[PDB]
Amino acid sequence: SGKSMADTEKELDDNISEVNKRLRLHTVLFKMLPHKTVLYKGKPSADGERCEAADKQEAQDNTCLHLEVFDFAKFKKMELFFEGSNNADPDPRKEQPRNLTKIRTYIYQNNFLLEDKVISVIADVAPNGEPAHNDKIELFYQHVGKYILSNVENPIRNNFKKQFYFKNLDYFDKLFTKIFDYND
Amino acid sequence: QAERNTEDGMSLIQTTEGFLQESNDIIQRIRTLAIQSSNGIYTEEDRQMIQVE
Amino acid sequence: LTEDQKKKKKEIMEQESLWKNPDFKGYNKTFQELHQLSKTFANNQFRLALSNYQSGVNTIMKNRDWVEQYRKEEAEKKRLDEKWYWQKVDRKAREERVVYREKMKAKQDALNYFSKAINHLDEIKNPDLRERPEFKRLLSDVYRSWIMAEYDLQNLPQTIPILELYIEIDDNEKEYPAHKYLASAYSFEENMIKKTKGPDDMLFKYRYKKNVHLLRATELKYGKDSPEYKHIVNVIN
Repeated sequence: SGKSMADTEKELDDNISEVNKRLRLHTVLFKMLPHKTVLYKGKPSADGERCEAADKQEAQDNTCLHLEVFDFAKFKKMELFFEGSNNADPDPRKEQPRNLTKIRTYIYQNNFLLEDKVISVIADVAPNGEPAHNDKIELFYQHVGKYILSNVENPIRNNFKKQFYFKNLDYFDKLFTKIFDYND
Repeated sequence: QAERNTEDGMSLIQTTEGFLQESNDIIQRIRTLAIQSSNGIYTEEDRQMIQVE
Repeated sequence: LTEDQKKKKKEIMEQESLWKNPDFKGYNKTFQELHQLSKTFANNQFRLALSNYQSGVNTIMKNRDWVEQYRKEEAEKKRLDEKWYWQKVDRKAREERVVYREKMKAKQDALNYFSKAINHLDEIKNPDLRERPEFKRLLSDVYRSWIMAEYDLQNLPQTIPILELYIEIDDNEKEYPAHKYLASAYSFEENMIKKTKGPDDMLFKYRYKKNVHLLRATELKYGKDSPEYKHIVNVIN
């Protein structure tokens, strides 16, 4: 009944929170791949929803990480936008986390269907706030119209975080981690 | 085919044995040398030459 | 010093580091930067070229680990048939040839991968892409590791066409180690002609090219009309 639905949503809110707490750690990559994985260093740009790769990938003032995933075409994209400047120290083993201001993801291939529609873009504008931040997640729908996850009926809202968003957050956190540890 | 297996076995066994004939001729030479080595007036320097052999 | 001499000192040290024998910190640094090229370039054939180069470098790195382990395992054997000087040298000769021959196999596996990295770069046909810093730096790193893999095993004649292709790329001609290795490899070839009593045309060809890269390496590290240049000027006459 509605009880199980409520518990499921809570578990999913916490799942996206725990991974966002891990994603905020990828600041360690600014002073710094597994096959078919491409990471960019850059800055938040344009309208604030997209990440612009740096000419100087090593630059100390980069505050965004843009990660592209290829397979057999581009399959996925993530942009981690961080609040705050980086530590002056050039050694990445010493760098600390920065709460994310935003997470923007794109799905191009291996698209998931939520009630038969593809949410190709997900824009999280409060990734390190209260786990229950569905009103901070914009959904861009293709069959791309803007919906807010908090206005999604619920199963639907649960399927969104269970099938699309948590999994992408986890896939990207793992790729960012492989990148860091491989070069650290 | 069983007869063949029996004969292929003979070759395995003979191969092994030939290496052991080599091994025993070696031991017999080692024993000859050990007896020389056991001579208490045969010197340590000379024992080095024999012990290498 | 002048502003250019201070800059030059800095650059020569960076170039010597660039040609440093591979190790784990350099491996990490290298694949950070070569992947940085994959970032901007976004080209599947470049990605494949880098994937093969990285497999080649991994062959080299795994070999270096093998060589330490092998020498360790041999050192840790009790050598009771080693009472002669010749027997100690014998077992040394066993070690060196097994290690050298294993390195020779690792070299071929590394060069098969480097050859594949080049064959994939060959598939980038658009001249606007072939002129990209991303294309040129990867091609430079593939040639550099290729040159070093051969150099370490004394395969100096084989390093010449690759050094020559290397110096043609994006100001690599201004690298002191590149001219030092060319001069040394040409010197080897000159000595081969003198030892094998080969033709004079090849003696002078190799001697000339040795002196050109000797002079250029000197110019690049010390500056033209420096006491060190002026010395090379009179010798080459």
